[PDB]
This record gives sequence, structure tokens and C-alpha cells, in this order.
Amino acid sequence: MPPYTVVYFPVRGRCAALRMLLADQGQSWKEEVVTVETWQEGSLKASCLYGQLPKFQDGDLTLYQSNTILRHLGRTLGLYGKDQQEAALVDMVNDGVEDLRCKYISLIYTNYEAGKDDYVKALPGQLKPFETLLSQNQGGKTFIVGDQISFADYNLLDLLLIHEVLAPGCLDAFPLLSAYVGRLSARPKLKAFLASPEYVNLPINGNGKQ
Amino acid sequence: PYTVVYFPVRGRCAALRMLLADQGQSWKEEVVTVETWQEGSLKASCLYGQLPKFQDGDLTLYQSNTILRHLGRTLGLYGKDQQEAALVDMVNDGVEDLRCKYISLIYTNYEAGKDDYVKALPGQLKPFETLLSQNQGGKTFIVGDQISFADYNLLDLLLIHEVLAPGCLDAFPLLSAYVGRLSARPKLKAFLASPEYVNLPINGNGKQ
Ligand SMILES: O=C(O)c1cc(/N=N/c2ccc(S(=O)(=O)Nc3ccccn3)cc2)ccc1O
Ligand SMILES: O=C(O)c1cc(/N=N/c2ccc(S(=O)(=O)Nc3ccccn3)cc2)ccc1O
Ligand SMILES: N[C@@H](CCC(=O)N[C@@H](CS)C(=O)NCC(=O)O)C(=O)O
Ligand SMILES: N[C@@H](CCC(=O)N[C@@H](CS)C(=O)NCC(=O)O)C(=O)O
Repeated sequence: MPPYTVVYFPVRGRCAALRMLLADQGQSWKEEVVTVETWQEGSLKASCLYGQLPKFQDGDLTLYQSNTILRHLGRTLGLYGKDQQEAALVDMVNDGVEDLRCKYISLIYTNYEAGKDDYVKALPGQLKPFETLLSQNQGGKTFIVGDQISFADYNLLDLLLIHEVLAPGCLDAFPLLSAYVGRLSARPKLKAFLASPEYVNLPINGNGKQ
Repeated sequence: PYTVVYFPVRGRCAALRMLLADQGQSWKEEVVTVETWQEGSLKASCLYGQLPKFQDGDLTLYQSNTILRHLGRTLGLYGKDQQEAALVDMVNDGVEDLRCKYISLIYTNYEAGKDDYVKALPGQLKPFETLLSQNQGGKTFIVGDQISFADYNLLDLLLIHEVLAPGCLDAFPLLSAYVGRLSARPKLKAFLASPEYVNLPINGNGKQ
């Protein structure tokens, strides 16, 4: 049996990046699907530390919070930079990704209809920093930080892929980010995973908007 | 060589300053006035257009939690092993989630939402009381038996909530004892009583 178990709703949401990480790294994991019915029952919610999913288990280590899970996997699987300097930069990129993810989630669940236009207008300004980080690292030819993949790469890749669905062509103005997405999307295991029913047949968000 | 660039408020820099002080580290403060910020040049050079900005030698960092993790990693305040490091991260993310709600209240709707906020508070503080009860009965730190960067961040969050809602920790025996115990550490105690800390407002709009 797999030592990894991810407990989540049947959506990609905040679990898309860690699933891409596990798949690309050749790890096995078990998915425990939580239906809205089961969640509204109350018992599972009450046992979750902050009353929220995802919940992750590595052996008998139970974790909550998507970024804690990413950092844990980054640390145990060696996807956290080659030294402390790179680890700090990997963290800085991930926090940036998380900041934009929060705005995206707010749009999707709070005011999709009304704020989608303003959101898409401000997007270039939000994506520029990542284009800049990439240009400073070997000319954007490898990963977001250093010359080895890190957990921040999977998180950034997911953020870019869901924005391409929200605003098709938003990456056209960013040559380095565009090439980065195509390059990472082509990795053997990741490519196989992104094309699988497991990934494709899951909606991005829980309210049907994207 | 540490340098923290920030506005003249405690805000998101309070915890890292408490960390540096308690650990006996020296740092230089570069104050950014609203005037200087509105000039535009500094903002434009900041990676995500925001402060704090931190320098460790020639390593320039942005994002308060990135700075905390960096100091946690280099100063040895990140748990004794990977299992503890993951738990330290889980506590910090929880602190950051409540901090975001606090900041939203303070700057978005202080007058209208303060009552609802204070009513929901016990529910938000319970998880930390529970974490503490599971660690040697709440007698040491939030994770393990050594202090971590999450302790300083949680301490700051609890101290600013006591200012917002005096007595909110009365219902939480472990959190109450935890605050008093950490607040009594020699260097931290000296720092929390200094002009450098005391004479700085908590937030930029005067609300607290
Ligand atoms: O950050 C987040 O991930 C975030 C997520 C939020 N909600 N997620 C949800 C909400 C409802 C469900 S659900 O299981 O009831 N319904 C579903 C499940 C699968 C596909 C479509 N709908 C699944 C996920 C709501 C606010 C947020 O900030
Ligand atoms: O997360 C945050 O830190 C956060 C911070 C925010 N604003 N911070 C500010 C805003 C204005 C200033 S300021 O330099 O113009 N004014 C000041 C400075 C010192 C004391 C009182 N006011 C200083 C900090 C606004 C929204 C946020 O979400
Ligand atoms: N900060 C947490 C947030 C997790 C979160 O928002 N979970 C949502 C779904 S993705 C949830 O559990 N919603 C149910 C609820 O809060 O009632 C993380 O990064 O994992
Ligand atoms: N996620 C960042 C947020 C930083 C932030 O919100 N900075 C605010 C003040 S603390 C800022 O620079 N505001 C000026 C602006 O954005 O115009 C962090 O944790 O440091």
C-alpha cells in the first residue's frame, strides 16, 4: 500500500500541484474522495485541524495546508534547491504563486461575473515578476530557481495552466513563461498524468467556474 | 549583514524583529516613509511591488514568511527533523491565514466587522490551543522542545489580538501561559519594552 494518502474534494483545486509533483516524481499515492455530502455531515470537518481540506498522510504523519504539504514533499524528495540560498528563493517564488492563487480563488468564488474583466486586465502586471525571475535564471532555459526542479515549479505551472483556461492567450506576451509551460508540460510522467482521466475529468474548481 | 526595509509600523515585520532580537542578532532598519513609497522608484524595484524587503549579505528577499523561513533555516529554528519542520510549517500557515483575516478587518472594514470578527475569534484560536495541548501538555513551544520561527509569528498574532479584543485569551489556559512564558525570555522581554518596538504603531491606518 502507498505511504501517501491525499484526502480532498473531487476537484483539482489546491491539490493539482502536489498531484503533479507526486506523478512526475514517480510516487504512488491513494486518493480519498470527500463528497459534499460527507463534508456537510460535520464529523470529518471537526477532525481537521483548521476545519479544512486537503488532509495528507505520509505514514502516520498527518498534515493540513496545501503549501505545508508541498514543502514537506519538497524537503523529503529533494525538490527544495541545492542550498539555503536557493531554498529561500524557492520559498519566495511559492509565496508569490500563493498570493496570486488567493486572488484567483476570490474571483472564482466571490465575484466571477462582475470582476473577471478587471482581473484579466491586471493579469499582465501579476505575471511579470515570474517572467523576470525566469529571465534572471540562465535566461529562462531551465526551472524557476536553479538548474533542478523544485516544488515551486509544479505550483507555478498549475497557476499558469489555470490562468490560460480563465484568460486564453494571457501568456502570449511572456515568451519565457510560455516556453517554460511547454517545456515542463512535456516531461514524460507529467505529460502522461496531465492527459489522464484522473486529471482531465476533474473540474478545476468546486463551483463549475473557470 | 541583516537589513530590513519597511514602513514605520510593526505590521508584518514584528515577528522577524522579535526573532532577530531574541536570537541576539544585529540588523539595520531602513525606514520607508509614505512619501518615499509614493515616489514610485522603490516600489518598482520590489519583486512583487511590496515591502518588506530583506537583505542577508547580497541575498535580497521579499515576502515576510520567506524571510521567517530563511532565518528559521539559517539560525536553526525549524524543528529538529523533517517531521517537526513540516509541523512548524503547518502552524505558520495557520497563523498566516488568521493574520490575513485580521489585516482585512483592520484595513477593509474595521468599524462594521469588528463585532463579528471578535465573535468568531474563539473558533480561530482553538486550533493553536489544541496543538499546544498535544505537545508535552503545552509546557514548551508550539512544536517540539526548542523554539522555532512559528513561535515568534504566533506570539505576535496573539499579542495583537489581545490589543484588538482584550481578554480573548482568557478562555485559553495553554495559549495564555504560552504568551506569558515567551514574553519573559530575557532578550525578547527587553525588546518588547524598547522604544524601537513600543513607539511604532501596529498598523498603518492607526486602527488596532
Ligand atoms: O482555496 C481554495 O481551494 C478554496 C476552495 C473553495 N471551495 N472548494 C470547494 C467547494 C465545494 C466542493 S464540492 O465537493 O461540494 N463540489 C464539487 C466537487 C467536484 C466538482 C464540482 N463540485 C469542492 C471544493 C472555496 C474557497 C477557497 O478559498
Ligand atoms: O498584509 C499587509 O501587511 C498589508 C499592509 C497594508 N498596508 N500597510 C501600510 C500602509 C501605509 C503605511 S504608511 O507608511 O503610509 N503610514 C504609516 C507609517 C507608520 C505608522 C502609521 N502610518 C504603512 C503600512 C495594507 C494591506 C495589507 O494587506
Ligand atoms: N490555507 C489552506 C486552505 C484550504 C481550503 O481553503 N480548503 C477549502 C477547500 S480547497 C475547504 O476545506 N473548504 C471547506 C470549508 O472551509 O468549510 C490551504 O492552503 O490548504
Ligand atoms: N505576501 C507579502 C505581502 C506584503 C504586503 O502586503 N506589503 C504591504 C505592506 S506590509 C505593501 O507593501 N503595501 C504597499 C503596496 O502594495 O502598494 C508578505 O507577506 O510580505
